[PDB]
Amino acid sequence: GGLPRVADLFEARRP
Amino acid sequence: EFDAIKIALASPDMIRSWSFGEVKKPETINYRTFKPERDGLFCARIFGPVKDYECLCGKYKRLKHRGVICEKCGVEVTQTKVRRERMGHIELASPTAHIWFLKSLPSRIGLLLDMPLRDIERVLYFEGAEAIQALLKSMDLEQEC
Amino acid sequence: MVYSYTEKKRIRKDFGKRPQVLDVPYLLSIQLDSFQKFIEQDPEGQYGLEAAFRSVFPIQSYSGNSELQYVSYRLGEPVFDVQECQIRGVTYSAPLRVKLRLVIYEREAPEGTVKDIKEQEVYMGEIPLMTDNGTFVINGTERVIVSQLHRSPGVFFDSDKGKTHSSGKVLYNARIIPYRGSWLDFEFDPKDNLFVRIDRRRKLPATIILRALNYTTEQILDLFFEFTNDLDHGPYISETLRVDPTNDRLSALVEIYRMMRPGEPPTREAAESLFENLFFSEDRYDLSAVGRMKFNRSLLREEIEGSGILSKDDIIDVMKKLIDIRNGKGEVDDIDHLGNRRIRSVGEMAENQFRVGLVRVERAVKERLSLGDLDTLMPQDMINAKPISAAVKEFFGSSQLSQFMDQNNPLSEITHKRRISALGPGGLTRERAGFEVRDVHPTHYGRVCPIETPEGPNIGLINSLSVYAQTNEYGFLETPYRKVTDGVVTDEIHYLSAIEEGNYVIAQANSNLDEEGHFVEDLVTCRSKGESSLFSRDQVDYMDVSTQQVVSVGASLIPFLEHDDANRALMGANMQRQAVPTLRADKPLVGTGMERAVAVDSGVTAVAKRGGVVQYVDASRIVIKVNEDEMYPGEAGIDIYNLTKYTRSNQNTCINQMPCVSLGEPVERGDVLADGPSTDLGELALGQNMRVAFMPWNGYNFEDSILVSERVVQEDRFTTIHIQELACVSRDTKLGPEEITADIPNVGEAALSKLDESGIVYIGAEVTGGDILVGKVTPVKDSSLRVPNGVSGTVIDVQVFTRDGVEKDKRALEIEEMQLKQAKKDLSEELQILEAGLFSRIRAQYDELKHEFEKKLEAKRRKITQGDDLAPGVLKIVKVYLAVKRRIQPGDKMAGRHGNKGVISKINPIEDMPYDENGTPVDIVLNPLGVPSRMNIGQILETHLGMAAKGIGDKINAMLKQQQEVAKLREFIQRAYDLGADVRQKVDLSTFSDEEVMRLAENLRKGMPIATPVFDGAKEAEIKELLKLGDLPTSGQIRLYDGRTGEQFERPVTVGYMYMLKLNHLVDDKMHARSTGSYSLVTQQPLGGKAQFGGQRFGEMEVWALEAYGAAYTLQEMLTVKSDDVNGRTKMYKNIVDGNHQMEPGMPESFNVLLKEIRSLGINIELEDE
Amino acid sequence: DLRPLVPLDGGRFATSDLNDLYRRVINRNNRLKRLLDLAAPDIIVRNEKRMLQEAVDALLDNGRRGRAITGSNKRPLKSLADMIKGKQGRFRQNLLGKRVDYSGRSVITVGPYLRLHQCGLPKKMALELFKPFIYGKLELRGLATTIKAAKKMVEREEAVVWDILDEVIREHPVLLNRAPTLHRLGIQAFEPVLIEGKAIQLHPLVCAAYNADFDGDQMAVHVPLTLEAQLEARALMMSTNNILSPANGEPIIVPSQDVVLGLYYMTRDCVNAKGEGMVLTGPKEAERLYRSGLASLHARVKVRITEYEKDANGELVAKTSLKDTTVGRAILWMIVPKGLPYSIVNQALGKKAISKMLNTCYRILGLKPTVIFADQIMYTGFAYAARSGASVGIDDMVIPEKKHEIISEAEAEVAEIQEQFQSGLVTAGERYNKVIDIWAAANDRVSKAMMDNLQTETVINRDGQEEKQVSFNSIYMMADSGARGSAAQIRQLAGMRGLMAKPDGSIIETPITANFREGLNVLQYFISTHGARKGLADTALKTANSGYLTRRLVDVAQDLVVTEDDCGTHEGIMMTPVIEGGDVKEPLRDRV
Amino acid sequence: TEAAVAGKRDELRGLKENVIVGRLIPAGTGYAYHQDRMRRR
DNA sequence: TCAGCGAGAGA
RNA sequence: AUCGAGAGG
DNA sequence: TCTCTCGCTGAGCCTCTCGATG
Ligand SMILES: Cn1cc([C@@H]2O[C@H](COP(=O)(O)OP(=O)(O)OP(=O)(O)O)[C@@H](O)[C@H]2O)c(N)nc1=O
Ligand SMILES: [Mg+2]
Ligand SMILES: [Zn+2]
Repeated sequence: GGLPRVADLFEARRP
Repeated sequence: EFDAIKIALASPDMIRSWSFGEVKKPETINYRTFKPERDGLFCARIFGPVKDYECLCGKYKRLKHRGVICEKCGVEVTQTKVRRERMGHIELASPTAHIWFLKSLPSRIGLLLDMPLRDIERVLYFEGAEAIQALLKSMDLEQEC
Repeated sequence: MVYSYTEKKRIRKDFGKRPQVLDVPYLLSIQLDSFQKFIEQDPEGQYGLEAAFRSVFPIQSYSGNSELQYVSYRLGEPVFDVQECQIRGVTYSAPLRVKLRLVIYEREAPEGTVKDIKEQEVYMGEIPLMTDNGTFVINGTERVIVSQLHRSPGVFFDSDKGKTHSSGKVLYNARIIPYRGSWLDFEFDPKDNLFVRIDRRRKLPATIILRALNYTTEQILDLFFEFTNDLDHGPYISETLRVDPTNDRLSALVEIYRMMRPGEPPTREAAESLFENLFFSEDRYDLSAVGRMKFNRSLLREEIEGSGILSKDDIIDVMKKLIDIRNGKGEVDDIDHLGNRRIRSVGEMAENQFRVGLVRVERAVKERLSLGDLDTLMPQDMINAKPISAAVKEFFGSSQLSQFMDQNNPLSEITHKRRISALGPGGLTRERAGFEVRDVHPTHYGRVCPIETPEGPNIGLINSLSVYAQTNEYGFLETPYRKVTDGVVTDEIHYLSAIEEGNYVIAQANSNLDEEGHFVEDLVTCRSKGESSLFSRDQVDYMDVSTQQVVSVGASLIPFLEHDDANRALMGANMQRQAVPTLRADKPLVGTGMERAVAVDSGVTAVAKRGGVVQYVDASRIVIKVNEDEMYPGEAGIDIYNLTKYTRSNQNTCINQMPCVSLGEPVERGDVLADGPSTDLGELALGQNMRVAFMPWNGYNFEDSILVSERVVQEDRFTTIHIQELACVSRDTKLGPEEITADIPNVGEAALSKLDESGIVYIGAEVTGGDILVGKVTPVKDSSLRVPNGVSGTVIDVQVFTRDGVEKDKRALEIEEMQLKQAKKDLSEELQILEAGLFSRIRAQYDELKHEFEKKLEAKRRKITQGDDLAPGVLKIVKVYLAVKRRIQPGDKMAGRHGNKGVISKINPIEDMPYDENGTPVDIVLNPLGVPSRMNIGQILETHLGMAAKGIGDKINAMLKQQQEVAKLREFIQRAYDLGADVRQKVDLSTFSDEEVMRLAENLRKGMPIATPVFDGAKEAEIKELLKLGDLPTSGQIRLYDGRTGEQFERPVTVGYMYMLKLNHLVDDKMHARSTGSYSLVTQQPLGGKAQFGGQRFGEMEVWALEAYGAAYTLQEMLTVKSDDVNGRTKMYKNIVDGNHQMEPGMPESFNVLLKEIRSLGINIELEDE
Repeated sequence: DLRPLVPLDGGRFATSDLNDLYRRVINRNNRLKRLLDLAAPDIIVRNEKRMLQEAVDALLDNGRRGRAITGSNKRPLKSLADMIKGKQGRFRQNLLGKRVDYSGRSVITVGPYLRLHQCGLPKKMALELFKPFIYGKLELRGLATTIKAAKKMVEREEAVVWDILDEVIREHPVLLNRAPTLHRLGIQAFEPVLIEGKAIQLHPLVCAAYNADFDGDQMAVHVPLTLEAQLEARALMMSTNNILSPANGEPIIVPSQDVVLGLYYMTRDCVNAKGEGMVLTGPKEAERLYRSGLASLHARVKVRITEYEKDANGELVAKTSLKDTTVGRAILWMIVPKGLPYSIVNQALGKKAISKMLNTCYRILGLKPTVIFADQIMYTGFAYAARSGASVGIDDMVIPEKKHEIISEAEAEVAEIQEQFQSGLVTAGERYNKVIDIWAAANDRVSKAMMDNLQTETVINRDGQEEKQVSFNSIYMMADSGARGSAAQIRQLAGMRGLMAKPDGSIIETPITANFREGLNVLQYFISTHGARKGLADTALKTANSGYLTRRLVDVAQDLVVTEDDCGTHEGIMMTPVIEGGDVKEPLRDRV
Repeated sequence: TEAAVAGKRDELRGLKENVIVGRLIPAGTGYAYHQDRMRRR
């Protein structure tokens, strides 16, 4: 949620 | 006047080619007076005139004799800007390793060799790196590949 | 009413309805008490200096049979007072003198008596002293030491909530924190095994430490077991030491040694030394008295005193408590609870730095005594003062908590001394700090202000003390409450701390009590254990003392603050500390009642010590003749007060005092004799009263802009004075020294005219920017000291310092030793009054008095004539002071008190302003649109009431023009003071003389002051009653007319009075421009300061914007021709001069520097031309 | 010269870290030189060798092996590797950004008389910014014969140099920039007008793109020097060029605040106002009647209006008729460009209506009419906001009469469930939810009553009879027009403050039953500080995350440029509407 | 380190490289300029 | 301090 | 010319 | 193959003021 969510998508973070 | 930038490793001959002065044994600029001491870090002879078109001894001061080194003191007459251009070198007495190629997660000074990082460090720490130097010299790359 | 002489001249009307049971305490206690506990003589060894001396002594040589002992210490008397130190530029301190005794015992017999002993007194450095206002003078500058809030020593039980070990389990842990020593904590792991960390090192298994205390596995099982289960008991211990290496005790000891110090061969004679020098020693470990108390309280122990070291039993109880918490029968404590954080002040910080340097000399003494001497040695020869004095001096002058003092107005000056910081040695860090430490905790109630905090990266880490808060013996903040017994609220006051307060239920201060004291309603709102709810009256135990118990000093000065939003309250409280004092102080028309307390406790005014009558009054001196009841058998009875005149502060503002008493008047003790900056008849006065209207005017107040009338500018309501200091040092340098003569090469005759014969500007000379103040020639070259730029004021002060190795010039006679002449004249004038009084008293013996006075004069002359130690390499210093005036202009920042701020857009002619039906124009027009989005409604209520205070002042004023009789004035003022619903203030004019009534009326003809305390203020109905008494509409809105056309506005507009402030953000200090100038030395790019005449920075984001535009040529200009390219800028300047707008760029120098550095690192890099 | 020694006020010189590490390496290496001749035992020889190693590891990257060397102070020395990396290295501090010439800085103020392409510049700054041009023009006309003479003449300012300054800047643009600089609209170009004083005057319509307000903001100014730079500034960066967003397709210039309120008041309608029932010849008669004093702006009348429309190919064709309207609408019709229908102003004009007008004018007629229309709209709004005398007072905030009922009955219900807790009938974790629901319902009731009373507060006698109409209360009009103030803020001002939250995040059971008109007591005010502090802390610490993400995004895509017209591929993406749950979140029109 | 041990070569094709060296960027009013350069070889 | 992701461990 | 302390948007 | 210690990497932008130590 919020900024961490988009920073996690754009960094290709593994779930 | 150029189109590309090239980067590669340096060699002792290239380093000596870059240089204007020999091994610098003295330690200090010279604290007592403005004139720096010779052969040290700051030096009039190695890196050029401290002041424009004037030699250190002061025997030549003006243009038409430019490009002629003085006889008594051996000082070239040139604009002082050269003092931010020229370099020098220190000739050591014992070989030393480069920390960048050794200190890394993929350590590349021991990547070619099979020795682990800990063992290579222990040999280098002696608890000077002639072992590493000779081991890298003796290795034949083509047969290994 | 009012009873004192000072306050009866202007009585403020109060709307408060709750009686005050407790007074407001002295606001500077926290510093004075702390320093007194440090410098005083303690008969016991409880506190700072004596306790420090009783810890490094006695010291004796190892079997040398020689020892030195401490007996007593004395502080000396300062060579100079505060003012002399400030003028000179030195530290204000007293010398420490200690008498010591040295004994040497008989050889081969330790119990044998000492053959001979020696006694002597020694000097051990200089200790800086606090002033009466709580500051220090270090090098002529006043500084503040800030209090620190830190976690208390003891033992704490923490955990984690889903941080690591994503399996979904909690990892409890415990930690022990001492006062001076190493750390020790116990932690769990996902495998439910016990581990121990020492000094935050690698997690070694727990049971090994038990093996270091000579215990066996059966003994461990007996201790931790009586058997396993799922809830009641866990096998944690057994499963832990079944997976633990090593055994016995020596193996554990050597494992600890290996884990602590890497490498080295583990011996035996030097193996247990580490374990001993660990937590079981005294010289290297101390869990102190507060630490001991908290440790015992955490373990549920019935003892408070104890040892300052740990023991095996304590470690066992810690482990058992942690295991019990793991077993579901424990509890975790809150780390932000104010029962776990304590306060440390300047007195406690000074004793720690006096012990660090005291051990340094202790080691040297032992070595010297080891050599031995046959009574030739003396105590003085074995003592050195360098290290301890160095430590003390470094702390007083270089610590992070020793800060340059904020001196804008008195309120900021008093706010700086009540700050609490969570930073510094042993404290937090801005980056490390998260979100929970920055919050408002429910235990902050009554102890720290939840409103006042900075807005930058320090938010939540800087706090302010509340009005009634106090520290206890151990150092925890506490708050006062009223005892309730049998249902009646009494007058007994008890101070409770955060730990104990949670036990009882406490009623809110806005309750209704009967005449006896009983609660009126059947239910009372109360707090308990961090919650709030309704309870019965029989359950109540305590009650608050006041409705201003929650806020700090700055917040309690905001009227109608309960109608405002907390963000704007924060902004207003922070902005009140930036106001600049004006030419004429002006009291507020609307206030709260805290102004007198702040103005008096600040210490900027002059307060009478004893009563009497005024004998001589003047613009520089006041003389009081003491009443008979306050005399002494052998003293004259004269009090002399000298005032400060036009002195610069830390922020380059003006400090000036003026008297407010007349010849022949009587004064009681504690009365205001003179006002300092921003004070009006003993009340704090920051801004000015302005008549304002709320309406939009042609887009000139579009978004936070302010339109101002030219009448305001003409009357100097916001003009300020600024003082600046400049210096000129003469240094001995090779190849010729500098010149102080008036002669200057290439200098016109007119230039030397302004200066004297010695080249020094006269007193009172008017100068502008770029004008020579001192003639300086460098051997020559022109190095004269001049005004840099912009500043154009008057020379008002010249000072000269010289060394005892050089001669003196003409100005060194007419201005240097003439200052000494003026000081001697002042001293003689001061002494002459008392001398004449004594002579006249004794003329109705004299040789003794004459000799004593001659000795005093000689001592004063000797003190004045003493030289000063200057810096090496210099001989004489010349200091010059300049004063300038500043008037408001478009671009200046102004603010109110509710977070409403703006910038001035336009100065309007007076015929253009809106005016009322009587032709009266307004002063200020503000935008109404800025009111409703923010929720600072309190600025509207202030306006309406501000109108009601003016109308009353009108009716009195008219009665003083059409000269009336005193009874009508008496009746009208009596009706004015009696208006209210049910107020606690009563004023009776029948007990006044006619002259007193006339004076009071004369002080009320510009408006009647009103006081509206926070949470206890005036209601709308009372404001409307006051308005109706003043013959004004009860809506606050009237009809206006446009001054440009004479036409009437369509709707009625709100018009009133409001208090406004001028801040220290002046457009004169911020405007700057450059075309060419100087460049840095390595990277030949322009410099970066206005003081250095620097250029603006064009950063990466601006480059990104230009790239998104596509303007390549503008970017290339920005990177080459206006920057570190050297030939391009020269050619470009010549081309622009010649009229050809064309550039040919080259390569920047920064790229060459980067290439040279890369080559220096041993790497080949090249520009491939081919 | 790249590692120099800087003199000081005293005899001593400041020294660099590099000259210390170099000297240390030199001495440690030269100590082995003499030892070689002496033939020392190998025990001493080996240990010194290692001491050499670390010494070199000092000149190179320091701190990579622990125990970093330090100097006189207690801080590690900076090596050669420290001069190339980090925020203070060469790359991020001297090559991607730098300090420039011909620049300046000052505080900004509003200028309400300017045109959209102009800005106000102080003359003291300008005389110093444009120095070489003045020197050149002074040399051109013979007023000086040397550079020194021209410099002295400029310093001792005369009247002749001010005409020179007037002619130098006649058609020369300048660039203005505000520091945070988030998108490309943070730098723009303007024509300078010389003013008196020290502050910079800025156009009201460019503020929202700059994110600027007049409470202390500052700004920087730069001067182009070449013909190419001047032409790029005029053609690409001029403010009249930027009216549409690059992020979406929405206009970036938009009136707000006083303009919106003035236009909204100007176009409102009343009942039985003065002058009602007249028939007029056109807008000029309406203006004459209003300025005379014979009619009100809010009177309902009949006016004869003519309008132009596109016929078939962009040719304006006229039509004339009678229309029922008001005086103010007919007066405002005189600034609308030819080609737009009359229905676009025959109503109350809010913020969105004004934006729609601007967009329609841009679509139908183009760019040049649009800027003139915008400037005229700003002038009219500022002119007519002042004439109303709009203000705010304490009696504007009206509190509903039934509030004291709604709360009280609520306090009954919460009591009743407490009785249900005396004898076990409901779970102890259930009364929490029921009490919260009761309080939410009560707050909704109070808010609805407040708004219902405030929106129709005016009752009017038409002619011997009563009727209801939209009210003229100041707060209500400020909220309705869209100038300032959301509905929740009016709720807080004159309704109920509502339910707060604990610092952990739980809901405190008892709400604040007071508003900002009838003030709060100590407990409620203390409760309301947690939310304020949490908001301020959240704002203060999450700017760096956004900045870091922006820098990463800029670094990953800095090299993508349009290089061709058609690649020839045939693949692509199928577009479908976004429907989740049952409500279409995104249609199938804007995506394609 | 990787660049030095690999012997890499930089061709100055992006925006940042030309910004660092001080040439016209290959976009906007500079784009045609660069298109001329490749036409000269 | 606090995440994040290798790198080097082993049962 | 770094190091600490504060301030403004 | 699948957990578990062990570590260097990174952390928004632009202005202003003071002192102490080079
Ligand atoms: C503190 N701070 C501030 C800013 C800039 O400051 C602007 C608002 O600052 P402000 O004084 O005008 O207040 P604001 O307009 O928001 O509210 P009010 O006018 O009081 O109603 C904001 O856009 C922001 O870019 C920043 N970039 N970093 C910071 O760390
Ligand atoms: Mg602003
Ligand atoms: Zn020579």
